[PDB]
This record gives sequence, structure tokens and C-alpha cells, in this order.
Amino acid sequence: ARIAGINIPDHKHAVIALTSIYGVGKTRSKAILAAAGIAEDVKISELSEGQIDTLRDEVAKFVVEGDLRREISMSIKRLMDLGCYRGLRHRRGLPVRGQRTKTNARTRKGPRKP
Amino acid sequence: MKKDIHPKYEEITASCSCGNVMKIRSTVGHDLNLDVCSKCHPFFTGKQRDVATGGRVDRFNKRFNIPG
Amino acid sequence: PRSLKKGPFIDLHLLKKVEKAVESGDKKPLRTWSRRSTIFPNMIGLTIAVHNGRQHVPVFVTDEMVGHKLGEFAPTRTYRGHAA
Amino acid sequence: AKQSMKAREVKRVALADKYFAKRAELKAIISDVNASDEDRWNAVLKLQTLPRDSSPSRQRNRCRQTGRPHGFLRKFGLSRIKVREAAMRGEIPGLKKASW
Amino acid sequence: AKLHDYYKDEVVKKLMTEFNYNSVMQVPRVEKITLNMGVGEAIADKKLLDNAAADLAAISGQKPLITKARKSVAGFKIRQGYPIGCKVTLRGERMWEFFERLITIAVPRIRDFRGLSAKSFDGRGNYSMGVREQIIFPEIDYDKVDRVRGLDITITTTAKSDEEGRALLAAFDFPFR
RNA sequence: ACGACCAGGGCUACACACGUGCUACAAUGGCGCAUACAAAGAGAAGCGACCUCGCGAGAGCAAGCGGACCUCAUAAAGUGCGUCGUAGUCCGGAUUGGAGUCUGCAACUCGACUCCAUGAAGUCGGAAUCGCUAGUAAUCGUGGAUCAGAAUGCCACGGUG
Ligand SMILES: [Mg+2]
Ligand SMILES: [Mg+2]
Ligand SMILES: [Mg+2]
Ligand SMILES: [Mg+2]
Ligand SMILES: [Mg+2]
Ligand SMILES: [Zn+2]
Repeated sequence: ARIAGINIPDHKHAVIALTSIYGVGKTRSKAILAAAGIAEDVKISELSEGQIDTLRDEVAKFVVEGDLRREISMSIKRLMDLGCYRGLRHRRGLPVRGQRTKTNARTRKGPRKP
Repeated sequence: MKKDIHPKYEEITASCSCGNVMKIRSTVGHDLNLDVCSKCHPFFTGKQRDVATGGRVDRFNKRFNIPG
Repeated sequence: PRSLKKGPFIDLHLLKKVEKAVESGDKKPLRTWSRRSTIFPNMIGLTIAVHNGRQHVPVFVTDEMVGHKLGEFAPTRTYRGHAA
Repeated sequence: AKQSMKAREVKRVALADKYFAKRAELKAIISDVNASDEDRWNAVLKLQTLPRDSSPSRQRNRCRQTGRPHGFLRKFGLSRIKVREAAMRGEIPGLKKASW
Repeated sequence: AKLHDYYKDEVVKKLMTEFNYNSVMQVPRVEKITLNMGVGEAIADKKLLDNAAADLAAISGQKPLITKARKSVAGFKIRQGYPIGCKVTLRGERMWEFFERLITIAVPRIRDFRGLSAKSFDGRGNYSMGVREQIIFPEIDYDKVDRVRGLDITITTTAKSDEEGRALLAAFDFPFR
């Protein structure tokens, strides 16, 4: 229901609910809840306090909250001031993984303006 | 000073990677950690300290154990 | 990405002239053509002029620049937009 | 192609013949070994500055009659136009038109 | 603070044996430190002003004074009475705390720092320098930052000429290039 | 010098428009478990088994095979069970950040692939326009040429139909 992570988990299932917290996906959720020793198909409903407190112990071992957003912002800022190729691509909203820019660069450029 | 119009101003702890620790009054609200301080700077000391124990150049060294 | 086991790739000519520089300090911004090499911590000190196709852009190396290649800090395509 | 590119490719072939032997034994084996002498394998990576052309990766398969860098076939060593006009005269054994 | 104690024992004696002062009231001392952020672009959006003044409240523990235009200038489309800048005057204990905080933590934060100039002495003994970004101070955490901004730092001294000002600052471990 | 050699760059850019494809917008589906049926092809500076290591891409050791013998090589749709129950979702995977592996003298521009993390548009598409008459359309996998490495392209093969 409520976890130490600011993100509040949805009632349906457990592995999917864990994925709702930003920074934890399927495998980390698979590893965390299997370290909890609980069946994976249980909901947060039909569940007591004695499991989500154990989940708070295990999730806190991974660095997963909006503090992870601070890391990615600081990593992005490392590429900005570095004067690297990735920073000028991050500066102009261009793709940085070497994708083609002549066409099919919408997901970076954004919808075209006239 | 006016009473309520100013921000909170507390004495806290500042910790540097070279280990020098300072008791500084500020508005951070909690203890904070400095990767570089005034003793930790090549310019002031003229010595260019190499203690990057918690650092990135060190990651580059353990990663590739290249010799001189 | 270099395979780690092979280790960082450097140009022997660049390594030789940068150690001559690192001993006698900064005399001039030494220029080079090898943009494919990484920058070593020992070379983190001098100013390196990387060739970008026609000129040699001088880029002073910082501590965060270590590990990254030289050619990341030398742009080759001049783009200032489309309507100017 | 031009005579310069055929002269350029022969050179690469020739150099590779000499260093093909030199390289794999000393350099590649040392670079891949698990013992991995940190000092000595590092030394030979700096030592991998022999002529670039002596690399077998620099060889471009050109047609042995014309020098076409495209449309190559490793079965015949020729380009696409050359293998078609050589097969049409029956100058290649067992090569007839396919139909199934 | 720390440098106020450090001033009163070491700095006063290190200066009167150097300039041969006859009175201890003759030595240079610092009046105030003025931090001036001129936002300028506030006329387009004044909520930006509400951010930038708050950064001064993050830097020093003092609510800043929102300065006005003082006159109508057509070169910048501002009129007289428009709030355009923020200024904090630091005196006393808060000045000394902020001065140690700047010398110890902030000034060893500028990238590729290679010594600030001794040429900027105002010609009577007051020092002035200009920071370009606010994230050199440890209180400014960048994820909540709207825009990086510059900051004027003005050191006001009791010096009569510039050499007394540079000798007062250089006794406090000032990084003069 | 419009000839020749070399290093680096570019042919990969990007306010845009078009063609051809891949992936989707989901429940005739996604996901997890167990399990079934191919054809065709390639291989010696090559195909590389078994075993061990690593979550994995891969690494180490190391046979057999110039091949109806060995290898690539476990076909997938399908079948049975369980869950998700119409949501921008257990859909979709774009993008991005960290950590990697291989090849190659060298993966910054400008390779492929793996792991973790984020989870964009998109909910069936206007005028208009394309292909197809049967093992065809539609769909699902497989191989090869080119090739050190680099296929959603191309050239072939079978399954359902
Ligand atoms: Mg000719
Ligand atoms: Mg080639
Ligand atoms: Mg092209
Ligand atoms: Mg729906
Ligand atoms: Mg078919
Ligand atoms: Zn320090």
C-alpha cells in the first residue's frame, strides 16, 4: 500500500506493484521479493504488515528513489559541461547514441513545428 | 535581525575527503560531504594531492591495473 | 568500448611526447592527430590540441575527462542551425 | 578500377604475408592469455604499431580481372559482371543456369 | 566566527609589523560583504525574481532586498520602479561565517580554478569579483534549480589604497593569481 | 597536376518533404511453466562439440569435421496449465543513464551484442494508394551471399494456412 519510496504501490499483484517504484523493474523486483521468501502472485491486499516491512528492508539496499533522479541529472550534467559529443547532443535535444538525424529523430526532436 | 523573515541558520558538520572537518553555520540543515576543500586543492597547496580513495581516477586505476 | 582485458588503447607517439611534456611542464599546447585514444591520468595536466579535420581545437583535460577519448571533445561538423 | 588501387591492394597483400607470421604468435596470443603478464602484454600493445596495411583486415576483395570493390564472389575471385560473361561462354566448369 | 578570531590574533599583528602602523585602529578591517544578483530578465517573468532572491536566502542566512530600477532606461525596456535585482548586505558574525564558508568550501569549487585577479581592487581598497554559477555553494542543490545564475561579491574594507586591501586579503589565504 | 603517397575528417549532418521496410497500437494477445512437428544451406587463417566459469552477451579447456558421419543447431507459430481482465495497461518498446562482451592497429564522430534502470509516440491511420486467384494471400521461424565485425535489406527454405 505505502512503501518508503514516495511512489505508492498499486493493489493488483506484487512484482508489477514493485515495478511502479521508479528505479526498480522486473528482475530487481524478482530478486527482492524472492529474497523476501514470499509467493510472487500475492497482492498487497490479503497481505499483512509483516511482509511490507521486510520489503522496506530489502528495497533500501538498492539505490532506488528520486535520489536516483539526482544521479541521472548529475550524470547528464557531467556530459553537458564536459564539452563532449554527448553533451552537445544533450544540449540541442538531438539523439546521442549515434542514431540518424536526417529522418526518424522524432523521439528526440519532438513533434515538428512548421 | 528580524525574527521570522530570515531562513533557518544552524551549526552543522562539513566533511572533506582529505578528512578535514569543519563546524560551519549555514542553511543546508544537515551535515554535508565535500569531495574537495581548501586543503584539498592543488592551487592553494601547490602539491596536487592524489588521495582519490573515493573517486573516479581511482576507478580508472583499479579497473585497468596498468604499470608505469 | 575497449574489452577491459586488453586495457586502455593509447598511441605510442602520443604517449612519448606527453611524458616529455609532463616532465618539463607546459611549454606550448602540444598538438596531435590521434583522436581515438583515451586520456591518461598522468596527461590530465597539459593542454592537448586535437585535430578535428581541418584545425586543432585545444582542449585542457580535466579529471572527469579521464577515461573518455580525445575525439569526444573535438567537434567535426559545424552546425549553427538551418534558418539563421 | 584505377591502377593505383590495384597497386595499393597488392602492397597490402604483400605486407600482410610478412607480418601475418610475426603478429598472431607474439601479440594476439599474449593479449588473450589468462596468465596475462600485466607488464608484458601492455608492452606489446604499444608495440602494435607496425605498418597498418600489414593487417589482413585492410584487404579489399577486388575482381582479379578488373578490380571492382563491389559485387565480389569468393568462389571465383571475380566481380558480378565478370562472372556472368565468363559463365556464359562456358569458361567456368559446372556453371549453368539454375532452374527449380 | 573562526576568521574573526583569526583576524584579531594573527592578522592585526602580521600587518602592523609590515606597514609599520602606529595605531591598531590604523589597520585595515572589513565593513560588509554585499552579494548582488541582478536578474534583469525578471521584467519578462518576475517569478524568476522570486527564485533568484530565494537562492540568496540559500547562500547567506539573510532575506535579500529586492532592488529597483531607480530610473527608466530605454536600452533595456525597463522603467523606474521595476524590481530587477537582489542584494544582501552581510555584517558582523554572518559576514565572517560566510567568508570562511566561501574561502574554505565555495572558492575551491570553480572548475579549472587558477587564481582570482588582484587587479579588481576598486582603486581604493575594496575587492569585487563575480561568480558565474550558484552551484559552487553547497546549499544550492541543482535538481531544484531553475537556472544557473551569476553572483557579484563585493568586499568592503577600511583600506585607503589597494595594496593594503591586497595585503589584508592575502593574509586571509586569498588565492590571488 | 585533374597524376601518386599519408594522417585525420566526411560519405552517418538536419528547419524539413517523399519512397520502401521493421515494430506496434493488444486478450485470436502478452507473460511463466512443460512439451511436439521441418526444409534448405554453409564450414578449414573455417564450422566448432562436451566440460567448466560468468545473470548474460561471452571466456577457458578441447575433440570431431573438407563433411548423407562432426559442427553451426534448441525451429517458431502449435499443444496443456496458470496469471494479467480492457487500463497508454504484465500493451508497445522508442529514448536515455550506468555496467559490460566480441571483432578489429583502432568501436569518440561512427559497429554489433549483453545486463540493470527509465518506459516516448502510438488505442487501427484523410484525400489517395498497393499486393494477391491456392499451398496463393496472411502469418511463424530457418539458412546463405557480401562479410574481421557490422541486416528490419536481398537471395533461398520449410510450418500453419
Ligand atoms: Mg583502368
Ligand atoms: Mg573490409
Ligand atoms: Mg550513403
Ligand atoms: Mg486498450
Ligand atoms: Mg512460406
Ligand atoms: Zn579537504
